[PDB]
Amino acid sequence: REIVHIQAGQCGNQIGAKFWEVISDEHGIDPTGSYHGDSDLQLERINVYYNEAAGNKYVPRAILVDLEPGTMDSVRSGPFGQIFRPDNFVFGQSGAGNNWAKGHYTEGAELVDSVLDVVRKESESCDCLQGFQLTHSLGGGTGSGMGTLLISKIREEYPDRIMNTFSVVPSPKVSDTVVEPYNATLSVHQLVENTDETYCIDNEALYDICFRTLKLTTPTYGDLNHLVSATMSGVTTCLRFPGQLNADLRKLAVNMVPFPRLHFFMPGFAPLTSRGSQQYRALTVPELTQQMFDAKNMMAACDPRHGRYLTVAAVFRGRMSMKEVDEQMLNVQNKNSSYFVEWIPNNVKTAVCDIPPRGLKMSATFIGNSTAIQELFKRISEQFTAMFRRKAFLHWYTGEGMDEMEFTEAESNMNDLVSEYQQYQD
Amino acid sequence: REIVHIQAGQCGNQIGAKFWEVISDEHGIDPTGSYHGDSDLQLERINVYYNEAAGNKYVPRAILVDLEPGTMDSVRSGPFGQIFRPDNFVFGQSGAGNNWAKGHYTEGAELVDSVLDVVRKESESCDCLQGFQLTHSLGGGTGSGMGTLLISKIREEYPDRIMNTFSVVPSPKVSDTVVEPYNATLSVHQLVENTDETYCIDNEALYDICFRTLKLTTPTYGDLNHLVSATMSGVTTCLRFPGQLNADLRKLAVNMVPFPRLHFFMPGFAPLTSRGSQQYRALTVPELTQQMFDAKNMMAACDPRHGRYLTVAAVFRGRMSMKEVDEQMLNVQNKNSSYFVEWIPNNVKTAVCDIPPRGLKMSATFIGNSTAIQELFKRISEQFTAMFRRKAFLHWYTGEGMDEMEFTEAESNMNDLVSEYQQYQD
Amino acid sequence: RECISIHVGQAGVQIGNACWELYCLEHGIQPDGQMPSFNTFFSETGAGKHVPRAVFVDLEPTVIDEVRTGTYRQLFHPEQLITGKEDAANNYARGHYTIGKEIIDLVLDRIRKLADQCTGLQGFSVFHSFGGGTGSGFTSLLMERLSVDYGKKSKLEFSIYPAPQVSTAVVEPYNSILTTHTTLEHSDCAFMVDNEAIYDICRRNLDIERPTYTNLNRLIGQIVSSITASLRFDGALNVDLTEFQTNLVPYPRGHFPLATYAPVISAEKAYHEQLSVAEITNACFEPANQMVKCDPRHGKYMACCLLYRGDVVPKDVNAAIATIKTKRTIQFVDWCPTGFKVGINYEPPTVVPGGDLAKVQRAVCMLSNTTAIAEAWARLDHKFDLMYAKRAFVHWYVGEGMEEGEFSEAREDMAALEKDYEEVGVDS
Amino acid sequence: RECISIHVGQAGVQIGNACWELYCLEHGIQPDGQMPSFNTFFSETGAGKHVPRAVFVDLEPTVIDEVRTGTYRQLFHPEQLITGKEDAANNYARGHYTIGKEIIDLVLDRIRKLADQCTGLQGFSVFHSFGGGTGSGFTSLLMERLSVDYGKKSKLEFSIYPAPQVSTAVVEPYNSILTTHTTLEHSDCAFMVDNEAIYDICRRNLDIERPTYTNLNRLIGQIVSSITASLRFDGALNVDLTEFQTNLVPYPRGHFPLATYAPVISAEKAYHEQLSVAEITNACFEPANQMVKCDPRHGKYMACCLLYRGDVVPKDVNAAIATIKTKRTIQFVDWCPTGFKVGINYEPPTVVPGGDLAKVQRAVCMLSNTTAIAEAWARLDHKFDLMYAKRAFVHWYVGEGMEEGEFSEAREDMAALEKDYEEVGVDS
Ligand SMILES: Nc1nc2c(ncn2[C@@H]2O[C@H](COP(=O)(O)OP(=O)(O)OP(=O)(O)O)[C@@H](O)[C@H]2O)c(=O)[nH]1
Ligand SMILES: Nc1nc2c(ncn2[C@@H]2O[C@H](COP(=O)(O)OP(=O)(O)OP(=O)(O)O)[C@@H](O)[C@H]2O)c(=O)[nH]1
Ligand SMILES: Nc1nc2c(ncn2[C@@H]2O[C@H](COP(=O)(O)OP(=O)(O)O)[C@@H](O)[C@H]2O)c(=O)[nH]1
Ligand SMILES: Nc1nc2c(ncn2[C@@H]2O[C@H](COP(=O)(O)OP(=O)(O)O)[C@@H](O)[C@H]2O)c(=O)[nH]1
Ligand SMILES: [Mg+2]
Ligand SMILES: [Mg+2]
Repeated sequence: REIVHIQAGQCGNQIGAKFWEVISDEHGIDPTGSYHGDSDLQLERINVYYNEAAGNKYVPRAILVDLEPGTMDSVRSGPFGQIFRPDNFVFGQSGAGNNWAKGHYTEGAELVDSVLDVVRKESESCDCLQGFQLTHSLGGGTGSGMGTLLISKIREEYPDRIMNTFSVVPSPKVSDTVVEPYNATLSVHQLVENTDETYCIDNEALYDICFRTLKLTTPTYGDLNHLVSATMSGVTTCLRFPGQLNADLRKLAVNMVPFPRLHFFMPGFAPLTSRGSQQYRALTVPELTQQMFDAKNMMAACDPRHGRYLTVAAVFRGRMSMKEVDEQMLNVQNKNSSYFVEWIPNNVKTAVCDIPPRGLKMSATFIGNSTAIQELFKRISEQFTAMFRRKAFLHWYTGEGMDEMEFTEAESNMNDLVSEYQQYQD
Repeated sequence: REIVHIQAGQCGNQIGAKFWEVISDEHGIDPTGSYHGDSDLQLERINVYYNEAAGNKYVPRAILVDLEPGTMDSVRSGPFGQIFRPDNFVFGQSGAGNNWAKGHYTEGAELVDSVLDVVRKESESCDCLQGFQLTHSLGGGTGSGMGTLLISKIREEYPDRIMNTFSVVPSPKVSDTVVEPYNATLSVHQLVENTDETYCIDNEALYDICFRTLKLTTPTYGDLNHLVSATMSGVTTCLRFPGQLNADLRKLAVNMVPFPRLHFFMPGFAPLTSRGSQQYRALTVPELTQQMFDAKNMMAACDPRHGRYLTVAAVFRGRMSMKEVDEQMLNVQNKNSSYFVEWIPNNVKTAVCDIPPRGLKMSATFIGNSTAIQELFKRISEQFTAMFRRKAFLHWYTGEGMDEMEFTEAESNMNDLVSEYQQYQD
Repeated sequence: RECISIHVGQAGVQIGNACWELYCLEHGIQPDGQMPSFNTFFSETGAGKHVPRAVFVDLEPTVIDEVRTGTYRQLFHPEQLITGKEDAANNYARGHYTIGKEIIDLVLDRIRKLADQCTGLQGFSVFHSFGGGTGSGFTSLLMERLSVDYGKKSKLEFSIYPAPQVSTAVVEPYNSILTTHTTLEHSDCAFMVDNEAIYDICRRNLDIERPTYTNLNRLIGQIVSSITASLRFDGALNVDLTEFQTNLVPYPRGHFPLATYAPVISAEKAYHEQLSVAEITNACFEPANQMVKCDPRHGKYMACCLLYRGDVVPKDVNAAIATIKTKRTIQFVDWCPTGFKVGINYEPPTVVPGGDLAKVQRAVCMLSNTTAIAEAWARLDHKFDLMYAKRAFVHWYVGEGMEEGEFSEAREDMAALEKDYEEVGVDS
Repeated sequence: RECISIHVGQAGVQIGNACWELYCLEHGIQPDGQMPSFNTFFSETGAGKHVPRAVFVDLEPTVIDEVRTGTYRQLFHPEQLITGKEDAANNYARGHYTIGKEIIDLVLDRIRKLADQCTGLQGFSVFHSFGGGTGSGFTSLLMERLSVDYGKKSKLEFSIYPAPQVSTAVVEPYNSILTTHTTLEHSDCAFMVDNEAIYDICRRNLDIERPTYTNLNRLIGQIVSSITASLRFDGALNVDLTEFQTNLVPYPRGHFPLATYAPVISAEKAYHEQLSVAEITNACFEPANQMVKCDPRHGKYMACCLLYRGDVVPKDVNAAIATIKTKRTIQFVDWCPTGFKVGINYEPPTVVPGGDLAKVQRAVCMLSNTTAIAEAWARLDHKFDLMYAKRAFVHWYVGEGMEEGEFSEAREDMAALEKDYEEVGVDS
């Protein structure tokens, strides 16, 4: 029944800053820590993410990890940085510098032991864990590097808990680190087989949505990470709150994974349009389904109609009829039958929660597992190869002891995921 | 039913300064000597540590001993130095200089006769003694040197009373006297077989706790000795006050000593965390047990999970359920079964008092007897040997007549305790 | 999270003067150290005075005396101000060996003292010039020791690139060739700028036909602050110095990223013109704002790092990057994908009161490693060769114990370096 | 809890002048003895005047007359001020024997009078110099008697270590060799400092190129006060003088702990710089603050004692110790574990009004016994040897009754002492 969340890397720490904000919004918990809500449900299932400390203080069940105090400090300095206890800030001193080898292989490795100890302390604080969630970037040093290391140890300690992670996937246009594909390649090599599932977030796609449908001209990462948190929070609240359908994360995982190795997801979100049009929108189930199916409302820079859909999850929040939902999902399946895989009859699955997100009447979360995902892997693998041949920045990595044959195997493994998507693309 | 306490050495005198302060806090006794409390219990069992002198004055049943008036004076100068009667200040003139030989063997020996006379006067003032307690440093001249001498004579006079002592054990990093291990070695040689039990306090560990969990950056010895007094006072109050379990010091001693020679203890204490987190803490029995088991909350620089646990005492203060306590202790036994010794079924014993320490809702004192203790002895013995071969400062000691063969036997005896811990480590 | 600045030689110190002045301007630090308010660079006293963690070395009293008599004399700790009595004479042979080697032990002990004051030494950076006696001579001597003691710390060097047309030091080629030999192998990264190129910037973007070094160093200070003050301040993407090294150095040789900075605009030029992030970055890929006289279009890019100040939205940056990747003529080496480091600080760009540059609301610094650098080495190759073939001025080094073979060797090391650039240019 | 200071010779007395001045500064004692407020050193009169329990001996009227005409002439009791008419002439033969032996009985009776004034004599300490006639001659004479009468009391000696380069006394080797012979065997511990080393401290840490003895003795006074005033004052760890002996003397030979003191900082150097306990103790293990010209890195440590003033938290001390034990290059002799005495007084460090040292909030004194001391003896060995081989100046001793065999013997005793250091150096 409970979940532990660990954030890492500057990305992960800033995403989590919005995530937790939202969760407390959902439950009426004040930036200082106490509960000042107003709904029974708000406290009722609070356990999944909060420990109530003496005084009616709620402690977010999460660990903030970094290798630079300053980022942690900036998190702590805002509202909701006060709700986190000092003991959840685990950090070192001297960066990682966006270096996998430092993060995973060497220096960051050193910190992980202290992180894990706190993890253990929290695992004991829970009655019964459902699972763990981690937030991070695929091409980052602590985000992926150190984060991955941690994941391999947590999974080891808890094989029976859900291990998932959401991660920022290097967008085709904006890479920061020259070896960002290298770090990503290494994380695939480690993560894929050490996780139950991973979500693919593309900032470029997010920037398109924010202007494309939301028509906004000023977003920052906090605004885009709001959208990210909308999908993350969407998933777990249902599990928390009363609904109609089947509201268990593990069951979601079961329904979305047809094969042990292909567990990559494309998140999307509805409704998600500018205020101008809000006066011209109608709120129906087909309306949400139109926004959910549309590739432009995906947060991943993929194109599901290019690939084939293996699995689709449609999560609904708010009062909807069962009939309408059933029929519209069927219609989707029918009309987009050319994209769905024939091996899975009725490949579109649903989940329904009766609690709407604060401020909306209804909402829906799109989760997909298509073959289209392989295109991201292909882009990375290719870029990787070029760098691999030149050893760009690999003296930094090999200087910290990372061996090229390990990287070679990592490359293969990327290619293996692509070939397996092809194996089920048919 | 009553206890007499004797403090010696600069350490012992300053620790006692905090100890007695706390005891009077517990009972509402003013720094000047009169009772101004407000609870029935506060006076009810006051007898164990105070004599009520005419005028509703309470005299702490303790003797302050030193060989330098100035330390005694500084004690006397503060609050609660006025509560002690002049007759409890027994001191000479000219130090000891942290020299065992002077303390025990020669000069300090001279003072002991006057100390003992006062001891006798107090033993008569009591109705029925339960025992005696002494506070001192293991590597100090009057602390251990003279103090030990006194102990051997008190034990002689009262075989049937509890003889225990708490002592500062030379920390690996901060020794003051070059021959501090020598003094300690000699005190083992004398103390172990002339005491019922001794507690092992490491200042280094204490300094770690104060910053590690308490997050403090200014402590002094008075702040660390506060923590020491918390454990000392924790033990005797239960004996004093109404509880649920079995509140007798001798019974504690019986339950914690499986073998005539292995009576060394590792004190620990819960709850013991910074104020920040106090808004994020929950107060439950498992919470206290988590803090109690954790080696970092031990006041001894040992590691109980390195050694094996022979005996564990868990003392609780405040209202707790019996069930919860029983279950959590069982759980501890279960989960840490790899550290417990198989010869003792249900090696974790409890004691429960219903009176919380002033200002807290609940608290717990951890007392353990592990094999890990032997590591401290090993460190000392080794250091000793090196010095022994060189006779460092032994001209001071041999100059006062201490013979090297006595020291040789002392070395053996240290090694004997280690071998016996090995004999029961298995 | 701390670092040390090292100022060797006039160039190093006078640039440093501008740098520390700017750091004072960044926080409102008074000349006496009183700051009412960046402890990564500064060490605090109980008076609230902060000491810049830096070492000033000059083997001639004069420049340090200039510091000692200026306003910042109260700021600097007397032990930070280290001076000898005699000079290197433009000559590595004395700077690295005969003279500077005598005082260096003191210097190192002051450094070590500061290293002990550091709690989390991230690293350090050294300011000097490629041609001078202490500027390059002594400098490499220092690296020889610092790379032992601080082997795992950042070793970033900043040096003035010898102007191809004007140089006051006739044996500068010889000095620089010797430094190559010894710095390549010890340092992690060396950055450089060309005062001649800067003059062109001053006259074209600032519209100033009278630049002095005190102007020139303000501009340098801008660039440095972007990577020193603002990288410790808050942003979206807070990039560290170690991260810089980890994102800028691709090979174990050195590498030499060159600076480019846009905006460099006079107050009047700022009027009537609106810069965006993208427009500023467009300027960053123009030869015209290249701080070294070396043609960006000649070579191929290997590395590139863009660091942002003030009003920068990643959204805009992303679009800008897309266009520089695809619109420009920027050729790049195969080895590299375009992973250009983007540092994004919210910390606004700062301007020196009484300076030449206009107040800007956003700013971008660019570091880049281009293959055109081999041409710079080619320049040195021939200049060295000419002198060395005639053996002009050789007695000024030989008399201090230098070997002719050594000089040949150093040239050859440079040739090898050029060859490695050749290698990189070959795409693969 | 009382003690006696003994000042023999100019060096002893002039240092004493600084010492008693400092004790007056410690409590606000007026020149006439009026104190408005440390009775371990002082004896009280019904007027509230306190008399410093000390004896001043000079065989030449002049220095004592200097006392007698200064401000502290009212402080000292006329009987404490003992003077002869003629000097020892730099010569043990007269100082210990021919001349000083005549007055010593008086001197002893004044000492005994004060010993009778003491109620709990803890002990005493003697201030002198290793080279002079009364400074070392008379001094050892005194020890010969004091060790009988006060055999169980502290016998700590403090002496000026003969500078290897400058000495005004041509037969100083001879004097010092004779003292070795007689002091080793009688005294408990002798401490020493080198005025040359001190000059280096004055010029490097105080920035003073004009030290006089009146400066030099202020610095000595600082060190002495740390162990004399502050050890009687309150602290965390109140360490006595007997405790000092019991914690500093490892063998029955003598031993000779050397002084080191950090902070020694000019007012300007104190600005802009924050010392911690740990930083001060770092300075204490630097050769640079070593008060004797003898290299700490040469020998091995046997003993070490650190005494703390003012704002010192044991917590910090512990951390500092950990690093000096493990970080430093301090080699130590097997015999010893690192039980370094930590004295921790709350009593703040004090500064002489009009002095050179900066007001500090905390301070650390270090005593240390290193094997490098044998080199100091080696210096004496050859200096003695040279003179003795030629028999230069020998008639100035022979005419007073000295024996040549005796001189050889004394050298041999020194050689034995060196050999024992050799022994200690051999680890075992
Ligand atoms: N940007 C800039 N360049 C400078 C400055 N001062 C000197 N330079 C350049 O650096 C080189 C001069 O080095 P010098 O001043 O001769 O020597 P040094 O390196 O200080 O050391 P010595 O030769 O021993 O005096 C020339 O190429 C100058 O153009 C300055 O303040 N700013
Ligand atoms: N630190 C310090 N050293 C001093 C002082 N006065 C003298 N000395 C040193 O002590 C030695 C001088 O001893 P003298 O003054 O010649 O003789 P004395 O020991 O007073 O006795 P006589 O030879 O009989 O006059 C030299 O090594 C001086 O450098 C002083 O005030 N302070
Ligand atoms: N959505 C999103 N992406 C971020 C944020 N911060 C950094 N990123 C992305 O993360 C990558 C850089 O890795 P970074 O987080 O700096 O690595 P690390 O900090 O060394 O672990 C780039 O692709 C950025 O676009 C953020 O707050 N939100
Ligand atoms: N916890 C603690 N330890 C102390 C105190 N005072 C001295 N110590 C320790 O005691 C040892 C020194 O012995 P000391 O008490 O001076 O001996 P004595 O005074 O001659 O009997 C060192 O290991 C100190 O850390 C104190 O007030 N509290
Ligand atoms: Mg110059
Ligand atoms: Mg004289």
